[PDB]
Amino acid sequence: AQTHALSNAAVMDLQSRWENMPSTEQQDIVSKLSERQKLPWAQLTEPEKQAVWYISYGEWGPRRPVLNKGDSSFIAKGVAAGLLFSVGLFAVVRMAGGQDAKTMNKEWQLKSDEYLKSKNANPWGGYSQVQSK
Amino acid sequence: MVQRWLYSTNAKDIAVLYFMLAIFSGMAGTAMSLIIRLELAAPGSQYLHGNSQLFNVLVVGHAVLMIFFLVMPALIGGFGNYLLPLMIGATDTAFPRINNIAFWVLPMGLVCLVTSTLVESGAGTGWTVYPPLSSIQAHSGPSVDLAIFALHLTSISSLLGAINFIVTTLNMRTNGMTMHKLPLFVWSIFITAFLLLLSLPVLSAGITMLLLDRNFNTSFFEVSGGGDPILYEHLFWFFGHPEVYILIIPGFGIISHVVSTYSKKPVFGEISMVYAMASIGLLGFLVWSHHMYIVGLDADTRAYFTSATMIIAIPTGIKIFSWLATIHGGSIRLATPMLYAIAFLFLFTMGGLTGVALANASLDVAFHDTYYVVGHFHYVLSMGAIFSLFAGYYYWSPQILGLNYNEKLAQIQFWLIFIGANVIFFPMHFLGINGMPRRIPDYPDAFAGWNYVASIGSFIATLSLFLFIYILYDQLVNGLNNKVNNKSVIYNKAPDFVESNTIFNLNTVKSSSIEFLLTSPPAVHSFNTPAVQS
Amino acid sequence: VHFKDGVYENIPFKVKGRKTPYALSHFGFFAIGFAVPFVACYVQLKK
Amino acid sequence: DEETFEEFTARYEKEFDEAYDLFEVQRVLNNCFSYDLVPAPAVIEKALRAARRVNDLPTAIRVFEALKYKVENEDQYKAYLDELKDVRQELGVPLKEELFPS
Amino acid sequence: PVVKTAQNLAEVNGPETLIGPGAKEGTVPTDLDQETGLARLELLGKLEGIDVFDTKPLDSSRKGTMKDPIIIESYDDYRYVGCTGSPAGSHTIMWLKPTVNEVARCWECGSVYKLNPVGVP
Amino acid sequence: MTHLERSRHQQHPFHMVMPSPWPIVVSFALLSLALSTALTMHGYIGNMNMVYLALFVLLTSSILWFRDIVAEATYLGDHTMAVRKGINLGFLMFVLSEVLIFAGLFWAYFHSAMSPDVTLGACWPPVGIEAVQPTELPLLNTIILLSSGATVTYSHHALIAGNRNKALSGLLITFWLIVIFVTCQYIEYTNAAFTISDGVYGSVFYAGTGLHFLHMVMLAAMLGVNYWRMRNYHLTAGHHVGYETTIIYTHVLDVIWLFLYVVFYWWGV
Amino acid sequence: ANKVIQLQKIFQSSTKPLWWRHPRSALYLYPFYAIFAVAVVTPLLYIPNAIRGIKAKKA
Amino acid sequence: DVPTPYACYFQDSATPNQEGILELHDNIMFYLLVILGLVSWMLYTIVMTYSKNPIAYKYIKHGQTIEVIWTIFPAVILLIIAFPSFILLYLCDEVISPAMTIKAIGYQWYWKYEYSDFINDSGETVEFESYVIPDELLEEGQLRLLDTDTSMVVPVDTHIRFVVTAADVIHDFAIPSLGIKVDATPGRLNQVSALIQREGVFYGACSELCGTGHANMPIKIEAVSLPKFLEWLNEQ
Amino acid sequence: TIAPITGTIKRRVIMDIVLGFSLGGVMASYWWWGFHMDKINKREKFYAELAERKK
Ligand code: HEA
Ligand code: HEA
Ligand SMILES: CCCCCCCCCCCCCCCC(=O)OC[C@H](COP(=O)(O)OCCN)OC(=O)CCCCCCCCCCCCCCC
Ligand code: CUA
Ligand SMILES: [Cu+2]
Ligand SMILES: [Mg+2]
Ligand SMILES: [Zn+2]
Repeated sequence: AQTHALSNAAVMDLQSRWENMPSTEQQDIVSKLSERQKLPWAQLTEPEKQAVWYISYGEWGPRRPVLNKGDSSFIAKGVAAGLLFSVGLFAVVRMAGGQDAKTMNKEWQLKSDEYLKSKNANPWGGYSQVQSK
Repeated sequence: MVQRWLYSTNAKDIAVLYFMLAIFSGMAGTAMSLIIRLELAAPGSQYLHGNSQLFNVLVVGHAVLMIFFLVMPALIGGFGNYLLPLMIGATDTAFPRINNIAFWVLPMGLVCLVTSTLVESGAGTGWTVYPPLSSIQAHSGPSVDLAIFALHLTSISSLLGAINFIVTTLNMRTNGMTMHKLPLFVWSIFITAFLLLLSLPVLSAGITMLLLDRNFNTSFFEVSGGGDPILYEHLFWFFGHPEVYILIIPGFGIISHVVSTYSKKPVFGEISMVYAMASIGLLGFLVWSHHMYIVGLDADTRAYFTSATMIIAIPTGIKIFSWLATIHGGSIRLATPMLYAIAFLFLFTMGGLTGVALANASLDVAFHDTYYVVGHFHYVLSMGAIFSLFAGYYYWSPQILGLNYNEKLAQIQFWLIFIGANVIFFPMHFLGINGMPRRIPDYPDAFAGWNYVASIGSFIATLSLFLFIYILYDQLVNGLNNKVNNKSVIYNKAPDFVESNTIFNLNTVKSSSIEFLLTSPPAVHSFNTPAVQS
Repeated sequence: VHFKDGVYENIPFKVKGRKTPYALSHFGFFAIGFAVPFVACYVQLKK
Repeated sequence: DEETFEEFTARYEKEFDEAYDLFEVQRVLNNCFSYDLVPAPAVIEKALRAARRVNDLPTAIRVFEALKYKVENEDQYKAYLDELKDVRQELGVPLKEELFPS
Repeated sequence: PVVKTAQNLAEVNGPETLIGPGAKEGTVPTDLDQETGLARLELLGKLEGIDVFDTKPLDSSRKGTMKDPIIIESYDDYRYVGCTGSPAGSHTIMWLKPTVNEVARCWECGSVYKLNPVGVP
Repeated sequence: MTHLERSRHQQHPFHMVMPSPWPIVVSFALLSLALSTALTMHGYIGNMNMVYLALFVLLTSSILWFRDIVAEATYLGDHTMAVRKGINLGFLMFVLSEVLIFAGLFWAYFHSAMSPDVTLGACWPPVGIEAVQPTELPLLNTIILLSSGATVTYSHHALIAGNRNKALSGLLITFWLIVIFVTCQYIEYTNAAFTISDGVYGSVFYAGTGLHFLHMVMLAAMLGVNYWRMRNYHLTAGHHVGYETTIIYTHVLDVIWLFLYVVFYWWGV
Repeated sequence: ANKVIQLQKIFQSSTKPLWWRHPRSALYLYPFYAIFAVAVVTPLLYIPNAIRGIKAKKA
Repeated sequence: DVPTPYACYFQDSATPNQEGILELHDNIMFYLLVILGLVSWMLYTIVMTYSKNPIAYKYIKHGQTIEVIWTIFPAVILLIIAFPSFILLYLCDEVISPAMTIKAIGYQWYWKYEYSDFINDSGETVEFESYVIPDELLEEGQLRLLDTDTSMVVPVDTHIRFVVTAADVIHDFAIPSLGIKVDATPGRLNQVSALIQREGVFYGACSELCGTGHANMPIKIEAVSLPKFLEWLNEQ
Repeated sequence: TIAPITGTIKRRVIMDIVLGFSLGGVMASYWWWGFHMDKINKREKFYAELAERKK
């Protein structure tokens, strides 16, 4: 089966180099670990247990999540930059476009409020249309 | 490549061609929507120097484009002809030359539609092509003629697609697929093909009647001659509400097929789901009088039709609650198709509640042709078409094309179109609830604030579309690098909780249909051996 | 008739094999789609 | 059709004795935990015995990890843990809580 | 000289022997005479009882363990096979792709399918 | 059979049709027809020549399409049992679509005429209707359509019986008989009693009868090509599909003409 | 005539496209394609005169 | 009466029709907000719980009792919202013994009203059109696209039956303040009763497509008291 | 020894449904008893003052 132990240069701290290792060393280390597996499990060293757990149920390869550890920041900054860029582009085509109506004024709105006040329209709700500056 | 594509017969190439025409015409439809919101942004005709005829032309152009040339040839056309042969394990669809003529008669509809806009005057009538507005007196010039021919060519294409689909799924089920064991999207395409077959003849009849009145001096709807436009209103909405339920049915199918595989549990009661689809399909017919409660229908007629169009909210509610059961008790791997299905669920629920508030004939007297009907239908139609379309694209695109979209770009595309769609079609509920009429290029000088924030929301959604077509280029030229490096999501269904990694590596794809087991981009005529099922 | 399937031959345009860069065509297609209504409004305001 | 807890226990006892390769152990473990109940101490003891007879440690740690994520209260989790004490000390399966110090 | 006309089932060697003779000049063409190609082959199989294009569903009587794999006949190197469980209706329908070189496993009912090929290229 | 031979065939009954140009050619013909008639009916095309050219090229392209599917049916021979059932079901759904077109016209006429402005005096309404004596010109037409259906199923039972000299003569009888019916409808429309602007009743009557005329010339083309395929021995005793779609089309057009006849000349008067 | 058997042997003893095979069809096919080219190239030429407003003369 | 900017409701009611449909609409919106809060809470807690539930419960698919609950709860809530909708719809439809009508015909991009019961010179009824004010003919105080040259005058508190008909093209006589929106086809007329309850100016527009002259088509209804109404009718 | 822990998704689903109904009731009661009641009170106050000016 196997010798007395497995070296901590290969079996300890697998969790930052397993995805970088070549496939030959991957198959070799998992083969030596499965050869260790046949012993009663009170005799395996703790880096071997940590390594075989990182092989089976680790967050590498298939079990990688959808947003790898920094992507909520990227999507928030992207959505914020996109919304501010959309508001900026709409303001640019607002300034470079057609001229506005001659009745979104201040005094015209005030005198239309005077006309609606004299005609007493919208008694309990809001009749005031200033809504512009 | 003319032999592969122009003379084409196989289902996959025709479906890809359907999808490309769908993206092209949907781009044109959203540009028409952009100019609609641009002239609508400020009170007064700012951009279009007057010329309200151009505003009505762009309303009917946007309407006809994004119903008949984006959502129909997308959902029925592309995803239909790609998955309905494949999810049943058929080799290719039966009647394949009919399917090829269906697709290739669509862009002739597109050419005569853009010629209807380009030609002398312009069809200024709206997608409801109501006479006497579409008579020769209120509309000279062949523009209404060419747009009506576009509607006829799209009717021919959707009818041929529906009859091809119903025979292909009624005869070429593979070696175990009894009708109780059909996939859910297949049942949706079957139901909408049945509805298209039982609806589109009446549309072709009514539009031919309008053409006979318009060019051949007949009297069907013109009053000088005894006719009435109430007959066109009856025929066009007897088409039209089955048309929009036809737009919404494969959306339900694609959303169910996303949810039941990203929540890792089967759909709650597939028999109840397909009976709900059959019920909403058959009840889309008998509520066709809800579009003209204003017109002068009697007391018993309106009180029957409001009860029917409010009892149609029972099967849709069965579908929504079954979907919520399907997401409950799963493992919601929040990728982009699941995000699109979640926001489809919420937004379609909000739009359906707006519709059921609209449905009452005692309440339709203050909402018809306001912007409240615009809120309900742009919500339900835009969400349950565009969100379902994006869910289907991000759900099947590595399978049907064999490349990989960037993931973070897909999620920001979803968030941009969600916040844009919400902020554009929530104010139209208020603008309709305080009486802003439909189809106005210039408006009362009080509505400027909401009709300004709506034009902000249109710019947000168009930015989401430009991000989407950047994602398309990135998927098409970096799909292999996205497969290799950690950008995309390679394995769609995650490993389950006690499942190892080597076991998952030997059993990578756990689907409930065939096509996810098919190879990246699949072999040209697969199923050399017929695919057997227990 | 047998069609040579691969990873890029399921779409009717040559993506990698080309003599020009591809993004010009890939955005010119969507830009023609996006610019058809602008040409329509330009013609209608010309008339 | 419906089933009570005892017939469930008998079914997964027979299934956990009949699993042979590593794939069948993890398959019957997944179908043993995907229910509206956490399996019995007898089924978890048979799960550990079938994990030892298959010569694979980490599934016999994911058993306890899935038991923790399946139980509803950590008091009940310790009630399972102190009741499965002899089989865990016998096979020598380190718990995931005491494997990674953080 | 001329290739034959395949009077029976075990005689046809190629598509060229699916021709048949013709009706004389009077009575109508009988189906055995004028039908050609795959229709003629299907007609021969309809005559002698050999149902061509087997629509027989997947045998789901037993489980199909690893030591006794369910062997399925294919004419290509892969065959998409949908399983439901130990009865015909146990679990939700799940598709497996057994190939030539490896078996396919269920993950639900534990079935192991092995593709034996017909092949002979 | 042996496995080596069994691998050398299509392995599944459905038709794997070769690529063909008639989709895009029929589509461009349809585009040219719609664009040309929309230009011509608004005074942009003076001499009506392009509409006739596009109509002819669409007819020739559909004829070439039907020659290709007939050659694939009886010469290449990939028409199995399953494809026979499929093309039968497809034609049945197409006939349902055309029946629905005529039912849409019927419901239009019903909502026009069963609910007009009420009279309040004498009932049995019609005041304003098409002219007198619309009868006996359909009392020859209905009885020749009944005779058409009778001799069509007569020749069909002759064809399954195998006696060719009966079935060809019955086919020639029904072909010449319904084209005599088509010419009789044409001369009835030329020797008419009113025109299309005489109310909604006369307008929908002329529209329905023109669509029925077009479906009858399509039935005449189907009977002509079934006769040309019987004369050159394409039809068999058991594998006939063109005769089955032709007999079901003839019976459906028979019942639609009976419906139009009774509701326009007996009950709706 | 009864040319079904001979036509089956011809239609399966060919390499040409399916609509080209039996030897009467070339005289069918060439004055179809030329007429189709005319009927699809001419109405596209009548669109700029339509959008220019130039109607049909002498009517 | 006049649409408020940044509005979030209906306008101020002036008739039993508008307050009836307002009370009906809020009775509808109560149960619809119940359902929307239900679906939003269910969706939010479902994603925020089961996005991190790694053991997928894939053995739950029958649920017959929850299926009949989903069948029977929309039916009873639809009967609940169908009862007062039917009551108010059969309430507001009958023209319950009026005393005055006025024809409001709609010609192509301008309204024309005929007072159907009052004379002008000698056996001749009174009629006038209501053209929209062109924007170069405005004045500081008057509004764009809702003011007309001839403001239609209606007497307060008598059941008035508006009969509308089109002339050339389908229009829509639409005042949301008086709660009426009634289409006009050139074939047949359409009548609807109302009763204004306060003196006020209520605006409207043709709420149907009308060609290019569709926005600029206002309906200016001024409900004035009956001495002032008779004074305006004599001076008209 | 240990009670068989059965039916956690049943209790969780029924409490989630009753919490959804309680939240919908809170939101809709807020909507009704704020908005509809203030609008009705304002309208009846204005009609009461118009009737008092008429009397
Ligand atoms: C599915 C159809 C659809 C969709 C999505 C939309 C979406 C939009 N529509 Fe509209 N619209 C109609 C169909 C549609 N519309 C119809 C039928 C009418 C009736 C005409 C009438 O009432 O007379 C109408 C009317 C209508 C009005 C009512 C005004 C009036 O009374 O005239 C307005 C105003 O805002 C408008 C503009 C917009 C805008 C700014 C959007 C924005 O949402 C646009 C932004 C959308 C996107 C960014 C979607 C993403 C784009 C894609 C191309 C998807 C790609 C998908 C794949 C590749 C799979 N259209
Ligand atoms: C996308 C297609 C689509 C769908 C699915 C719907 C769905 C519904 N629609 Fe709509 N509608 C349109 C497209 C659609 N509609 C279009 C295009 C127009 C305008 C036509 C034009 O002018 O161009 C229109 C306009 C329209 C009218 C005509 C008004 C008018 O034009 O003036 C009516 C009236 O009945 C209506 C109501 C409804 C109702 C009650 C539903 C129901 O089916 C919705 C049911 C869903 C829910 C109710 C929410 C989900 C259910 C639950 C969460 C269960 C709990 C809820 C309850 C118990 C109520 N909508
Ligand atoms: C003139 C003689 C006859 C033609 C012979 C061709 C001449 C040979 C040399 C040129 C070869 C042409 C190809 C390369 C050059 C070229 O870019 O071409 C232009 C091609 C010609 O396409 P096509 O003609 O194949 O017809 C095809 C008819 N549509 O338009 C294009 O697609 C432009 C490219 C658009 C890119 C869109 C990207 C979005 C795709 C989304 C896919 C979604 C996945 C599916 C999901 C369901
Ligand atoms: Cu009059 Cu719109
Ligand atoms: Cu509808
Ligand atoms: Mg309307
Ligand atoms: Zn299985």
